[PDB]
Amino acid sequence: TIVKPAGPPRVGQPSWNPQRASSMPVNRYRPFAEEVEPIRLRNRTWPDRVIDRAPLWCAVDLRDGNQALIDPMSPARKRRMFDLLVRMGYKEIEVGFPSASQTDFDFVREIIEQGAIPDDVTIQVLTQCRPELIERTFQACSGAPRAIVHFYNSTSILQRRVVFRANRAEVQAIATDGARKCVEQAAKYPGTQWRFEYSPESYTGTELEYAKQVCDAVGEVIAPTPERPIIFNLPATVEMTTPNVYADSIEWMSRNLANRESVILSLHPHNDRGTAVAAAELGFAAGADRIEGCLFGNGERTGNVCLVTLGLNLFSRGVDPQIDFSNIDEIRRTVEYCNQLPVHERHPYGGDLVYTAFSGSHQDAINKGLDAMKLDADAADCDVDDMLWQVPYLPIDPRDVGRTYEAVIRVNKGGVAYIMKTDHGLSLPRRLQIEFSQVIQKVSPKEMWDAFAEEYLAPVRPLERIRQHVDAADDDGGTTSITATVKINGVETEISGSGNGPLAAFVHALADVGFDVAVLDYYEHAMSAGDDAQAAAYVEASVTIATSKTVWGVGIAPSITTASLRAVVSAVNRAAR
Amino acid sequence: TIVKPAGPPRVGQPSWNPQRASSMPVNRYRPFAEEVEPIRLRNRTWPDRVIDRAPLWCAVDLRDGNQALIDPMSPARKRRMFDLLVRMGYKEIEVGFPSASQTDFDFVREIIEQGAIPDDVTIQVLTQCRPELIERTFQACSGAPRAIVHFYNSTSILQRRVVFRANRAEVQAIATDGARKCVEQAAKYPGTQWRFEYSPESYTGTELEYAKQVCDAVGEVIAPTPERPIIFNLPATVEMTTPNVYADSIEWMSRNLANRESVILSLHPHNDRGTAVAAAELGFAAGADRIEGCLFGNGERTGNVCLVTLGLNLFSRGVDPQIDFSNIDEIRRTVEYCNQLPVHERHPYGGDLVYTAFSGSHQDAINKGLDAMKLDADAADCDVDDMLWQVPYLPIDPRDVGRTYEAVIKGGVAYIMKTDHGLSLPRRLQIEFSQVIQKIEVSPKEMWDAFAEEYLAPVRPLERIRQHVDAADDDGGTTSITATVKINGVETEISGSGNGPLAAFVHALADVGFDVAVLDYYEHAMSAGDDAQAAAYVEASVTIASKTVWGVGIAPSITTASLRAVVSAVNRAA
Ligand SMILES: CC(C)C[C@H](N)C(=O)O
Ligand SMILES: CC(C)C[C@H](N)C(=O)O
Ligand SMILES: [Zn+2]
Repeated sequence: TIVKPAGPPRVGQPSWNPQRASSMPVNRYRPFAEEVEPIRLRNRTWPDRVIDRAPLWCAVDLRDGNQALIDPMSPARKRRMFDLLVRMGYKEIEVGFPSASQTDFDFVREIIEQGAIPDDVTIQVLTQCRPELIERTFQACSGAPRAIVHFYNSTSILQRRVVFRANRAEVQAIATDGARKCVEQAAKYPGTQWRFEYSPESYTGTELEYAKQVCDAVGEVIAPTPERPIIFNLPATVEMTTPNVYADSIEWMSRNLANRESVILSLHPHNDRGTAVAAAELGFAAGADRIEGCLFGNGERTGNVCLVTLGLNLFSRGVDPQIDFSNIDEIRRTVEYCNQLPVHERHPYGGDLVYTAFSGSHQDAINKGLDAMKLDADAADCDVDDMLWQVPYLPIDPRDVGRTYEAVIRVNKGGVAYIMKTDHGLSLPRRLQIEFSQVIQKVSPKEMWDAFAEEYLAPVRPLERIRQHVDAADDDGGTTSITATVKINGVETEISGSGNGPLAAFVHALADVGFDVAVLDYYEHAMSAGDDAQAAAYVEASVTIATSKTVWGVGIAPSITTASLRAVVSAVNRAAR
Repeated sequence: TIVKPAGPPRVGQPSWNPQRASSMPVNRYRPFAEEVEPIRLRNRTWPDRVIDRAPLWCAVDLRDGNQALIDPMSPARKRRMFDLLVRMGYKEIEVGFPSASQTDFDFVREIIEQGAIPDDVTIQVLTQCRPELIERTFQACSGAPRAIVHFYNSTSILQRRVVFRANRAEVQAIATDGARKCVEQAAKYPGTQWRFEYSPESYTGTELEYAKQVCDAVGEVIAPTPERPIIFNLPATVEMTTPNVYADSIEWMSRNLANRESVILSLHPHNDRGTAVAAAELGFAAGADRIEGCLFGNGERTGNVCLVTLGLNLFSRGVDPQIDFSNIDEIRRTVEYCNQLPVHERHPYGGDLVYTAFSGSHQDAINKGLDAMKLDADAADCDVDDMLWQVPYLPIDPRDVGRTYEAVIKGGVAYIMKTDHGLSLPRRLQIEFSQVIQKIEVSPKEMWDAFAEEYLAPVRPLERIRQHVDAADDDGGTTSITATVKINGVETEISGSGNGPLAAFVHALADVGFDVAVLDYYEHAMSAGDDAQAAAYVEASVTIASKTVWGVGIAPSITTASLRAVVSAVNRAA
């Protein structure tokens, strides 16, 4: 159980701080400077640098993220993850560890053999330095027009001591021999353009002078040039300290590595201390050229730096990430499919709750910011969606990620969706729950229902539907025509249209009378069991009356066909409120 | 949908970077220096400062957290959260906004009347500046032996302009009148040790000179002393930029505020950019005294800074957080219960996977590390458990937080059908179909042929050729149907009536020995547009002259889609 800290306060601890020494065994842990080495960089320049271009991005989802899963990816999930990364615009993709995993081997064969790799994409494969594992890495890759062989070995103070029980020259030689084997294998395969990446694995627990020594030594072997450079990848395999010390280390490495013009400086931060995004951002500022990571932070334990957070962290401060995130829910769905692990509710940019507001004053402020943007657009004759986003509490326009701002209204166990289904038998499409909470925002169960009926069910002006005649074609693929008796602002009129179904027909019938309903989406469900249940239909439409608003329509009827036509009328009249 | 970036690379972009420009509207966003202002700070020292003591913690779970919740806390859940925070060792605890929330108001009354505050615990209540909201706040604390009164008003360039439509002097007066009110109310409420906190709300979006001037001014009103300090709380209401810049801002504020010995400088990071922890850590190194956050990062949108992450980031680097995390499961289980939101699997220290190693290589290193630790403990006659933790891949001993090192040794139907096929299968159809498929890995193409084979292709025992639907013109009228069908190859006319086309069709089926007891029904568009196709889903118990089935029907017509989903169900049944 948890017991209240009860030791004396520190010596010199101020009077206004009543905290107590805990009995946590801090003696078992040391400051990073004593665990590893003091990193002094008093002339650092990274704190004075604001990032202004995308890094070279490398997605490791298919290796590092895969390694990390309760259920590793099936051949299908591998392939889906691969096509998402390509389609988002990543150019370096680490596709597996084929010398260590027959399923990685099969996967790399597949993508080579079936032409899944675009000509601007370089596949990357991980290997350890054992020469036969390196041989089989090249074999995996046979037929690739180009590939990065990523080789590595652990170089930490603690691993050299207790894992390898090895000296500095011995641990360096693992890597130089690895490098040598890479050079000889590349020459045995002139059909692939080969590139190299070397990681001093557990870099963050390694002396920087030794990290430099091993990398320089590896570079001497590979012999890279400005046109044919090497990636030195510097991982925080364990994130051991604050991101500034990581940054200081990258700046030192950037200035001190031999042959710096023939180096792509790559970062690979983990998240043990919760600051993996900060390490990537600070370390990029420090002179790195490239960042390895995963969509939504997937990877071993606390994960790899999140490539979504890093990309939109650029977008939202005016830098093009060079990666498409304009449908973040498609990315999220694909990612959760592949990894079979949910993105958290509060995950930056992509979590369920991140475009929500629960505070009444946040809501009021957001509405004023939105209004003031809309006034400025009319003045400038511009589309508000093209202008400087200026809205309190929302770092970005959610529309720019295919998401919607949502004010969440508490209903006096609860919530709109929930009381609507339970007490009224309506399962409201999510974007209908959004739009209607916006209405309540301008509450008890009864108040919400009354408001709901006011917006969606009761209105009869400008459009009312009295009756209609549906002529459905008997033959599949045939035309449906409709004549309907409608009142337009109380005036009885006769409307007619045709379409591939009854909703299409009724939509074309209304166009002739000055209501343009451009239908975006449609849902329907029974309100009970039995062939004679009521049908509730929901229609999303961008509607124009003789400017255009997106609104929802709701209709309820004994007939599935009719419930759908009611929804349309509902929609039309909602657009006029 | 996601469209591959195709725009020209930037001028000067290296040859080794084949990345293309995205079509994201980056011109709607400006660098921070231009949205707000460039960095004021000359000679920063936070970069060379390594944290060696714990800050003063304040838990804002009961207000800032609670306000964030889909299901807000019951009185029981609050009490449970209050008690957890106390027991962990928190001395400052935000308990409500009682002036704006009656349930907040009750809670405060309750713990004051119940005598539930330990003598070392200060409660904190939030108010806005309006004089009536201040008085209601002091009334809620009526009788408290000590309390923090946190008043705030928004100061950002953006909110002055579009929220308050107010100039700098106006907004400062909102603040200093609040403080005046607080002073007056403090004087009308005897014997309680009233303590103040002022936040220039939306601080990261405010000019530094201006935030300092507002703060100085409020401090001149409170007239705090080193014995009775004021709290100035400087929130990243939105986390707007990198943590180094926040920290530059805090160092500047620390060096420049008036009456610095009477000031407890407080940080309130949010996580919009995923860097709230780093903002807190760099910021505390920059000279702050105090940090407000939530257990496991709860709070609006992306959340407040994680209190757990921060204290355990001190612990694992040899610094006492002065808070007990010896049993993080208990913390996590209580937090999830109070919040009714889960700690993510990857959450530092707390999450399901953070002491798990799936790699054989890692698992080997781990044992090599633990064996070397044992060797050493045996040498010195020591408990391993009291020795320097030296284990690759594991920053802490999972036993140090109540946890254990774990060496670990769907077909995706919903996702695939919807992505590849435009179908949102009902949940029970999802279950039913993925049963069919666990028996049949199956490729997405394979899963398609299997589905079409079950639900789409069968024309026996039932095939619908065509039908005439005589729909009721008038709401509530009968709909009739006549259909030409084939029953195991045999052309038959069926006909029937009911309250809609699906009832008409099910009535007709019944004459021909096909009893369809409809249990549920769904329909949706497969695309945007009034001419989209409909997918319809019908669940029935079917008696073919009582099997529970789904049918799926697809058609350009809403009506006809529904009829096909009937036929599909009948054939499923057989
Ligand atoms: C899918 C639905 C929007 C409409 C369908 N095309 C019909 O008219 O019935
Ligand atoms: C809601 C559905 C189960 C059926 C509706 N009574 C119709 O016949 O169209
Ligand atoms: Zn890694």
